[PDB]
Amino acid sequence: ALISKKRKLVADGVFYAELNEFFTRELAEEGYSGVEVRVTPTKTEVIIRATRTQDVLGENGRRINELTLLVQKRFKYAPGTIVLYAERVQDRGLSAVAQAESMKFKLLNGLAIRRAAYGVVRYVMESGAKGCEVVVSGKLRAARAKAMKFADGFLIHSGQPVNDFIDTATRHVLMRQGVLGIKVKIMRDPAKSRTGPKALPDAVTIIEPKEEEPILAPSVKDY
Amino acid sequence: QCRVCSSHTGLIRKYGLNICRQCFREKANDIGFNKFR
Amino acid sequence: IIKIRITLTSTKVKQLENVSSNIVKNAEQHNLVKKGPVRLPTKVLKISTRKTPNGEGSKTWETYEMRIHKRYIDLEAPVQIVKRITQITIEPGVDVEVVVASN
Amino acid sequence: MLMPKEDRNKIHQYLFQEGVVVAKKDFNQAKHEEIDTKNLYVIKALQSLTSKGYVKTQFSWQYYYYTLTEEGVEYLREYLNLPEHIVPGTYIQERN
RNA sequence: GCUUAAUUUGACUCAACACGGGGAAACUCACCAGGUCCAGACACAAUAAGGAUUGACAGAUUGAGAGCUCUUUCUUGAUUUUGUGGGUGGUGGUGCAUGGCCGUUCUUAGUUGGUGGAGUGAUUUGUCUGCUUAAUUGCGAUAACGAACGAGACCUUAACCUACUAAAUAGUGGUGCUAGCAUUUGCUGGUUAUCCACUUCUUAGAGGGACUAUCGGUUUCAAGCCGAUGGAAGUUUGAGGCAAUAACAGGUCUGUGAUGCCCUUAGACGUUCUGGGCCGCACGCGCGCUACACUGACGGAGCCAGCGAGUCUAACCUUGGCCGAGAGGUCUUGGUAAUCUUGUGAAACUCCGUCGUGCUGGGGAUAGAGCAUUGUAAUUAUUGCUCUUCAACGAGGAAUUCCUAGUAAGCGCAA
Repeated sequence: ALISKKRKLVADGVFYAELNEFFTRELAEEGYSGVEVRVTPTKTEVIIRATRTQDVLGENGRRINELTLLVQKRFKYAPGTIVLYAERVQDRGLSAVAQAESMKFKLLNGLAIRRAAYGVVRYVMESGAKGCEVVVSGKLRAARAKAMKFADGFLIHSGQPVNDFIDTATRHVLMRQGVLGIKVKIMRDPAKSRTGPKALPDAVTIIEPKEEEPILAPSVKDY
Repeated sequence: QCRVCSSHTGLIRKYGLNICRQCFREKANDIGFNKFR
Repeated sequence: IIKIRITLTSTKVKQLENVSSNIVKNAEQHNLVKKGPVRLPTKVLKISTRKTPNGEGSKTWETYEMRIHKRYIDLEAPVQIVKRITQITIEPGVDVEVVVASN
Repeated sequence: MLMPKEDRNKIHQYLFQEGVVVAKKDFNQAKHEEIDTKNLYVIKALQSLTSKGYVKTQFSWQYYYYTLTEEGVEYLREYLNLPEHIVPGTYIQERN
């Protein structure tokens, strides 16, 4: 009560902007990149999405109601109604938001960076992408700030497609080599979209039309 | 408060969010602000 | 059996015309008295901030935006009709409220 | 940094069914529910306790986090000299 | 620059100098000559009761803020004060090693491949003489023919929808209760609920509409460019957002440098608890502010808007009735938001006057007397209303400009 109107639509975003940090800073394996808050009547159901729910379930509650005891106590939220419904997060290279987490960690445990680089590419550009984008600009064993680079594609951004192709995707390092704030942007192939547009706005396609009857001699018929 | 990125000044006191503006440009997406014009 | 009022103030305009349609759908399959979804003038938020972390460089700025849409419906029904249908029109990002103000 | 040891209930006790320490980077107000400091005590006392393990610290906009693990059975079960199946951390509650 | 008890510094051609969101006192704190107490993970150790300390003074002490002094009753209780050597300890006055994306710039007004030609070869044609375009935009020529990125396209806005469908949180149209009414038919009112009927104006969803259309010139008759009448609209229809080649070792948040000396552990990094940071005479390149006046001041009236904002664990907006010359003070409400402040009755301008060209009533720059508010505190005037004093200042030498047709300029006073 005594509730300010527009602030409740901006305070929850601040609440959105900080809950994601632990799914960065605590886990690495399962792929739980995209968080999703579903508020039903009197319950906040953020959907736990884990491919290997044994860190969370384990011995019937390893971290089901263990992670909640921080965050529900952090926001002075009531216990019990902090429902964290378990699910499986989506595929590794074969998703959209996971392409952050796909390459958040895939620089090596200690060999040459080119053989790190040329691995990551051939998977999904054929199997579910025409645009993704990672970040690399670092040195090789000298006192130079050299900048060698790569990527895979041109993206899909044609206007308002900057603001639905950019998303909640900020994932850090689980690599032995290289640490700083690493960022990934993701703009997939349009041929399998199923939500909105399907082709780039320059594209045009005319249809074939079929071969013709020769001359159509009159032969009129009376039904 | 001084939040993070070498700032206790230029805070955004408006709309009750209280963020240092150096650390707003990288957080303005997931809040749900977007530029259009 | 009391005149009620529902409000919904969300920020995904595609996900507000599905909800406002199925509100007037199941009411009209039971054919209650109603008045149409009145759509209010939307609200925009903005903050100008210059575009550099340090201060050394040329000067023009940004401008960020956030759009809030809000519309509301008045209604009257027996309470058993409404107390079920307001619990099956949930969707994330969407807020629902019931007001039974009959002063 | 002194560790004043006047009250174990306000040092380490009722986290056996909590297992978590939420905190705050703070500075001098000396009153906090659900945890064992007033506002400074367990903060500088977990500094010793982290350095024997068993609590893991995130920062995450200046809210200190802590949680227990396997190397915690060696003090709580014996300083409060209680039997098993009532203390534990991996089974912190009726379900977790 | 000077000055200093220090005036904390970053940045000097466009691409430094109203900018680091640097509008102000103790928050900021990075600085100066006082004051502090906090320095311990483990592994070392000794006084560990016959004593460290926990004494915090325990108040007169104690000279100088509770104090660090004992004059003692101790919670005494080895926490830790300690004493070290590792390694701690850890964080803040700068960036640097296995990672940079955040900026500003030259402003991709241009870069690159597929099969073909030409060369032993590196390399080259395509990517051109010409005209055309805001544009390697396009026509044409042609050993080259198809094509991608960038530019077009898109995206958000501002303009047109008597065509929908749906309005006590918009509005008119009546029926009334109801007051004026010249009255006499009438023109202005009347408000919760007097009730009904409406969407044109209003707001927001769904669609539509412009393509340079149609005619006349002009040109290799080509790309196009000029007129014309129609049309809400014929300057990419008006304005923006978004688009990577490069030496500024300014990109640093619990960036870590994923540096080993910064004392980097009686810290010169904290706080509370202290006066002094941007704030000292005789010249500015500091981007217009108030001028230099009758197209003007002063005094009476007339009276018109747009996008934004807001109170619960709490003091935000503020209208009437209040006292007073303001400034304010007191009594109330209303407003979690098209409802309330708020029609935000803004200013220039607008009539009727007073004034009479003199540095006069133009112009108030330094000042002394006063009343108020805000906080722990305004002296070195933090701001605001009184009355006084009216001092440079008669259109500016040589020079040189953030701003494009509802544009340049005035005029605002919303966050």
